[PDB]
Amino acid sequence: VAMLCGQTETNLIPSHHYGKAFAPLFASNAMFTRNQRAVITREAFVCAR
Amino acid sequence: MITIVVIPTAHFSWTDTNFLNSVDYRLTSQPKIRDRFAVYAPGWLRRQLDEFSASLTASELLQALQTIPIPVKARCLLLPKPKRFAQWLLDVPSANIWHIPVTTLRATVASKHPSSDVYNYIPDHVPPSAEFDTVTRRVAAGRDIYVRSTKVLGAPLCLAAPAKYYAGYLSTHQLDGVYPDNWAPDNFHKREFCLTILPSLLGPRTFLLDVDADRDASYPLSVLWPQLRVLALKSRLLLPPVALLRRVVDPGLKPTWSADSDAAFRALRLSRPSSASKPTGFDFSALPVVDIICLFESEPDDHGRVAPGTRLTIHSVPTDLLTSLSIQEGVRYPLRQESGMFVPWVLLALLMSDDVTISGTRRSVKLETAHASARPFVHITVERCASARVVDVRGSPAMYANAVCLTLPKGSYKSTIIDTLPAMFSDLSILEQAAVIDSDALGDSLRPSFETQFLERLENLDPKLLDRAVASILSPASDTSDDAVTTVLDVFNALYREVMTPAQRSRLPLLTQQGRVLAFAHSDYELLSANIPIQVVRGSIPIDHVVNLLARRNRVGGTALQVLLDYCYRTQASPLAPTPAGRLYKQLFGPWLMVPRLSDPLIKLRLVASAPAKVLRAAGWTIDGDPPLEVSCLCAYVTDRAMAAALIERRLDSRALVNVGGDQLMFVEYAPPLPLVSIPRTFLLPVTYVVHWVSPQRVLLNGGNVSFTSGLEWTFDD
Repeated sequence: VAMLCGQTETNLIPSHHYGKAFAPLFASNAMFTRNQRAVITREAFVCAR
Repeated sequence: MITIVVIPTAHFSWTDTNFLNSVDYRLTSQPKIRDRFAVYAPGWLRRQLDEFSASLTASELLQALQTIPIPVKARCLLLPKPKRFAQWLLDVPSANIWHIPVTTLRATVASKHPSSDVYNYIPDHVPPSAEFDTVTRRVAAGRDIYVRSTKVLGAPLCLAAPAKYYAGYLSTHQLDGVYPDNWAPDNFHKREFCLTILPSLLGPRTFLLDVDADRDASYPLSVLWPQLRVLALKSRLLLPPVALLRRVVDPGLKPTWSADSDAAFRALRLSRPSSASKPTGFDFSALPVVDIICLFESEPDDHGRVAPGTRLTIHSVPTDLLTSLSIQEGVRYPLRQESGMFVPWVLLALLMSDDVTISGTRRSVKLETAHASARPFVHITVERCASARVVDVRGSPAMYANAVCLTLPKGSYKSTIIDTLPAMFSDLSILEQAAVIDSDALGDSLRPSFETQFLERLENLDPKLLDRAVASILSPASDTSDDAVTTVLDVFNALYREVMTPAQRSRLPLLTQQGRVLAFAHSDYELLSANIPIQVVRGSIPIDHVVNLLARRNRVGGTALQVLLDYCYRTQASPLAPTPAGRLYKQLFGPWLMVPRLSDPLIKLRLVASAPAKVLRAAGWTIDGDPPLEVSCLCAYVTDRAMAAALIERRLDSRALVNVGGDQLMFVEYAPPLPLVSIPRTFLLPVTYVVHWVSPQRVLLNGGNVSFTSGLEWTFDD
């Protein structure tokens, strides 16, 4: 049903829609926490070994 | 104007006169300090958050709110339904500021289906087919907004037109809810600092206040706490509460430029010189507490030198306890008594606290208070107050004025708090020892005590099996060791089920149907298995009980039966998260501790219930005088006679089922249970109370047992 009933608004520009939708996601440093935790993970791992 | 965003903590007091106090009451100590802060945090916004809480994710909610300026100058202007709304532009023609045609207006008046045309093309009209953010975006513009629904967020919501159009279109309570917004605005002022519950973009002039306690679980925005905290953490924007007291803000403790040695920092100096003749001669529901850091030290070495020692954090000890005991900072008090036990006041501090942790890290520890540890501590010094705030107490751990049972593991220090503390005052009525129920009472009731009977059954087993069981219980790594322990458990369970349950069930009125009962039990199962209608609170104390009872040698068992019983009860207890017993103690004794700080005398009260003389005489009682007898169910205390009398006209919707035997053993029962929150927070209740005749000389002879029902009525007394 999904692959046979897909439809969108008539005059759609993907770039505008995606950009307007993705804007709130990349708004803070939160997207970089994993980097810091990975760094600590490395140092902890080596020292333990 | 630096802004500090605030997220309330676990039991944040909200009905307080000033939101500021619940943050940290030290800020109110000095006029020179309290003048530097604004608060905002309006009620209308609070109500909106309460509603939308169930309909937005944390990320969405934060994303929506973060852009709003500090004083919200905009309003949401609700429009009435088109048939109603259209008449407004003709009732006042100049009010047709959009100049919608008269023909269209009266065409709407004629139509069976008045269309949205009257709304159509009106600038900044918000149809029901809109979303939360649509409002918030316009809120940043400061201008008022016109909406077609009540469920809106970000600005105070008020009627656009007089109430006549919205009437019928909306109902009474709905029509009522907008009244403060109809005349919403109030000014906001440019002081040095302004606290706010409204989030904001964290930056060079905005800070997140860190209190080091769990959030208010009920507060709708607590879900934002992690994201906010981590963002502040990664940019070093947290502020410990102490930083607020300094002349210039900086995140840190022990700064170079300030010694932080001033009366403002010392939270122990709680002072209340000002007055306003307000009805709250005292609000005994608001309790100031402190988190303190204390240094512990052992005996010095052979040359007078001493080890570095260790410092621990004690959480939320009530401050009046320390003040009334004249405790002062920077003083090295002796910790140990003559017999090596802790000095009483320290024990009270531990008992009424919420938790004890290592000062630096966040690891909670159960403190030992016996001869177990080598190089044991002998001196204690309080160093500083990490936090000092007022907290709401009303009905928090317990709910009913009737009674409450607290479960604690065997070996707790309940005796200290129930005896030494009231004895330390012994001048104001706190409780009646005849009303508190020791957890051991029923075990002592059997002609051979429950312990003796258990011992007598137990010895029939082989000694080696018992020896193996005891060792396994002590040795933590001895997982299960089924054989030895399970056998003992079977004997314990079989005996308890056999004898204790009927004996317990035979004391039902004694536990609940007295004036006000405080009871202890070794496990909630002790009550549930007997069907006793009393609230049970699963408490815990931050001290190691196992070692503690290992020091009590004068018992029926040679310290081995005790640990066996302890394990059995713990096994019997139901698995659930237990609460800190200090919170319950704070609810009961806390208000009393504030009595000596008061300036004016107390006023007694009670809610005596009548008793017709007919039934008494019919029961063979000899009584003088016709007027119906009355009996005091529970006494209370206030200090403002004016408001107290003003609050005495309420008729409690809780009947009393009084019962009394010929032996004058008197009992009370409230058919609708009496909840503590129903008590006005200006009152003050004793921890326990015993029902009694208001005038025992009226009766001349006790006939048979008597029961009757009557209403309840608060009244004065002299």
